[PDB]
Amino acid sequence: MEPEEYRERGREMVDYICQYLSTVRERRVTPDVQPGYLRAQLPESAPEDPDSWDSIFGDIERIIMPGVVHWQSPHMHAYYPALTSWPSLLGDMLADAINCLGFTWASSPACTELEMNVMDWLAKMLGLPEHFLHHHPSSQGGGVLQSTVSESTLIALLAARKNKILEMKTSEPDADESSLNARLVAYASDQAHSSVEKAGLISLVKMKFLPVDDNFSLRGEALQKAIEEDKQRGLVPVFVCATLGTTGVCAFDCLSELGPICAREGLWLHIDAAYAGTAFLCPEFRGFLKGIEYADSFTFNPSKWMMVHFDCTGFWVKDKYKLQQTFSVNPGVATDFMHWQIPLSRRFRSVKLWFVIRSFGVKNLQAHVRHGTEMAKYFESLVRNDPSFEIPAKRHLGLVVFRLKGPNSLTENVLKEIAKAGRLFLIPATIQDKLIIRFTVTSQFTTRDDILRDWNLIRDAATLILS
Amino acid sequence: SMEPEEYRERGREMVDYICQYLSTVRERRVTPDVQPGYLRAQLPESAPEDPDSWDSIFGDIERIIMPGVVHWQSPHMHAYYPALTSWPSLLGDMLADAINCLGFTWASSPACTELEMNVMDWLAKMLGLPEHFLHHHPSSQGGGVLQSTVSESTLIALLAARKNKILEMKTSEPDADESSLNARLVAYASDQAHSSVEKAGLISLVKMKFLPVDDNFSLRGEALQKAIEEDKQRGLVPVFVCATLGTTGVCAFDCLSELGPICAREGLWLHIDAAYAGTAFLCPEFRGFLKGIEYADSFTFNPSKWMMVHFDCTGFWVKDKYKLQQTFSVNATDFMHWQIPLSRRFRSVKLWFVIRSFGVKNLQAHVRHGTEMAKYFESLVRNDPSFEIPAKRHLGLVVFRLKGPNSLTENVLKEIAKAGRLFLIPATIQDKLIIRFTVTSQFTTRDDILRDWNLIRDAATLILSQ
Ligand SMILES: Cc1ncc(COP(=O)(O)O)c(CN[C@@H](Cc2c[nH]c[nH+]2)C(=O)O)c1O
Ligand SMILES: Cc1ncc(COP(=O)(O)O)c(CN[C@@H](Cc2c[nH]c[nH+]2)C(=O)O)c1O
Repeated sequence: MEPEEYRERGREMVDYICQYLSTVRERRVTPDVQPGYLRAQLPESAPEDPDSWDSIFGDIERIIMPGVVHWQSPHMHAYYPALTSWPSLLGDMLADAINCLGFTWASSPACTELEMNVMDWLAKMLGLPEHFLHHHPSSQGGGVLQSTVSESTLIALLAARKNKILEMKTSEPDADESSLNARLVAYASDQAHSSVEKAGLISLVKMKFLPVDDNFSLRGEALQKAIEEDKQRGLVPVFVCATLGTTGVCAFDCLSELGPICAREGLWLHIDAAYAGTAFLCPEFRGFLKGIEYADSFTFNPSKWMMVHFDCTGFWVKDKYKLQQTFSVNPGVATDFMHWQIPLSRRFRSVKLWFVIRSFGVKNLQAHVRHGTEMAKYFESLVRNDPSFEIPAKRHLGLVVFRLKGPNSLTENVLKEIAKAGRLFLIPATIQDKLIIRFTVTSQFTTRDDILRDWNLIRDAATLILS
Repeated sequence: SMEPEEYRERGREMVDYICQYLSTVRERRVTPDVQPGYLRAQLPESAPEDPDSWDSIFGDIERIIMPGVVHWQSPHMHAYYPALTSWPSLLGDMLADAINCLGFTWASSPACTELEMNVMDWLAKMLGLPEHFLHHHPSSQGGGVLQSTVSESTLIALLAARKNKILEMKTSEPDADESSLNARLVAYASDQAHSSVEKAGLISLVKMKFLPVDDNFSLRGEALQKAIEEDKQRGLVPVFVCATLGTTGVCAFDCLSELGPICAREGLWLHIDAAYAGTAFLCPEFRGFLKGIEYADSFTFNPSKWMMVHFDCTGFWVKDKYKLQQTFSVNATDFMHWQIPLSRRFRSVKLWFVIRSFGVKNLQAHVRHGTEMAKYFESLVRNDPSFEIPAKRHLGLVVFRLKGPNSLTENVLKEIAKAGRLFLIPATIQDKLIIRFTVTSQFTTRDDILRDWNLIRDAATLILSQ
């Protein structure tokens, strides 16, 4: 296409997008498709000659959207949110067009510099300690963008195990890094995200999930008791992943207790705040951040609740030297971010993050978190009022968990009945013996009418199953 | 604050600004004149409480962003390998970003998984890869997944090799620890291989040994056979070879037809890093370097280099998806088990838009033109007797230097860097300091090549009289 044609088709894609996002409630949230559905819809080989633009654009409705799960639907209530927004779209449009890479400062200074300043903005917005800021005069730390929390949590564990292997290597400089790795043990709550076990599997570091209390929170006592048992077995505690906003029921590990134990015992403390981190924009949700000063690293996803489209992960370290010795065989104004991550190439993700922060400003991002939380509090009060249902865990943010009283099958059957029309998207989880519906408030545009309408579909399905 | 009608106006503004930026990119200084830390004093120290205006945000792009940008889309960018955007790539990702679905499982958004499965089959065929790399071929146990980098794909290939080999070592030592067993393992690559190969060694705690190469910087079967015998003799267990098609430094090619049979005989995982040259395999005439590909356990290359898909977009194919998934599962296609992270985005839309918008024949004509512009550059260096060309140009990379010591070449670069009208990075084969000249932009012309050669000539004319 000529530049003149791109200006038309760009306008055409903007108008399509504005309509799509504005009218998304009218879509079936989950597609009715079977695995393998799309192959008979596409040619077996790429086209030799150009397909016309009208044909490609036509295929968006004709063959992409019928298989999409509309994550931007207010009726999406599975997993955790992943929100886009207008500013976010416009930010990536520029980055995609410059298409620079920032493996080093030199390879595109703006890509590193904007990211450094904005991660400092964001650490401040969250109430993170000063020792995570690139520009605090005493800091050894800073923030870098990653693609996922999964990888951020893997990088934290690779930094923890390399650091502690290098310490142990000075008493045993004949011992193999990999042989010393065999003694290490890492811990997390038994509520931790699968990415914590996946980091263990990738790194061949032994990973132990610890029991939790009545609020599904990991406590000081359980970490301390595990550390004592494993040390007396000759294992070397190296790492804890403390989760602020667990996937299942959005519980919070007890940082004021886990922090001191990790510092005393020499364990790298890594905070998975994937979802809940966005809440820390608001002062009144910072209670769960108590003990943050003991963390060696912290990660959360703006790409969940903060209205930046995926990919966008915040990761902070207290000690960037420990991070870089993980990733470079030889171990605060500017840096080469290739030494803070797994790959070489990295793109200009800071543009969309910057635009979102600037376009909303901090107050409206706070208002968004408070609104989302009130919509979940509203949803909760509708469940709580209906004596067929029960709430087996506390709602702290935008996630309500509930179930029909009696056997699991009643809850299974309400889920199946709702899956027939797919007017909302729900996914079952389990907490102990209990099957539960997770209800995640998602879209920044969710209203109390959306909430009531989804509650009434759930109630109509419960009425069906109970009669 | 921003409303739907504001989005529609500012989306136009951004479409117009992108079009003007890419059409006029030759007029900018490819390399910015800034020092580390320049941006901090130009930005508030804190995020704004109230919304900044769209005039201020947009204003800031030329005012404080562009002065710190390396213009990777300039025909005058000649460092690294290319990383090319294209109109159709832009339009595809606009869609993906608005839908903003995640594809960790089939179920989390079917279209994210299926369009990727089908498009990776297209791409495998366009590259002339074996049918054992296709999702939908009857005798295939393998397939293609998109990744973010060659770096991560190479790491995944090493993680799957070492996991496979450790599960096998545990048949005979069922008490030994997975990590203890990993201590015995050894992995190979060219001494020309990319830093991501050593970096995968660092991350996995797997011993890496870099082998010597021939006159043409090519890793030969004889080197690999030697290392293997010496290492087993040491009680080490060979496990992985990464062969490079298109080395970073001089765009050399490892000898696949010798390396393959050895990995197949010795049970070593053979991973192909064709990050840059992979694109040239769209053209049947460049596939001589591919010969021996039937032996590979995996292959990666970057459409995000030369094929006009904006970054990120890496193709990764495995012969054996079960080996790949055992790496990442504690035990419908769920791509979460083919990758490190959980979440993944709908990158297949931009890839499909590019392949459909250009068609194979125009992608093919882009690779040929790019190669013809490097040929033209090579013929300008070749007629000037102050310069030597110490490796063969196979594709869009030409390496050269001033004849005489390294001080001469180094000073020519230091001179060219003063105006930044083209971007060059020093590299080195052996002791010999060279200039890398990469053809980048798909809009590159004979005029652009001559203009760039003339500025390298002027800097050489100057350095040589001093
Ligand atoms: C607590 C927590 N930790 C990590 C992750 C994984 O995040 P990445 O995909 O690695 O960035 C999660 C993920 N939560 C959902 C999936 C999802 C992703 N975006 C919204 N929701 C899940 O069901 O696992 C969580 O919760
Ligand atoms: C041969 C080779 N293999 C891997 C990589 C790294 O690519 P990823 O960033 O991991 O996808 C490269 C990179 N080449 C250039 C940098 C670059 C990236 N895109 C264009 N150029 C380099 O100088 O290393 C190579 O070449």
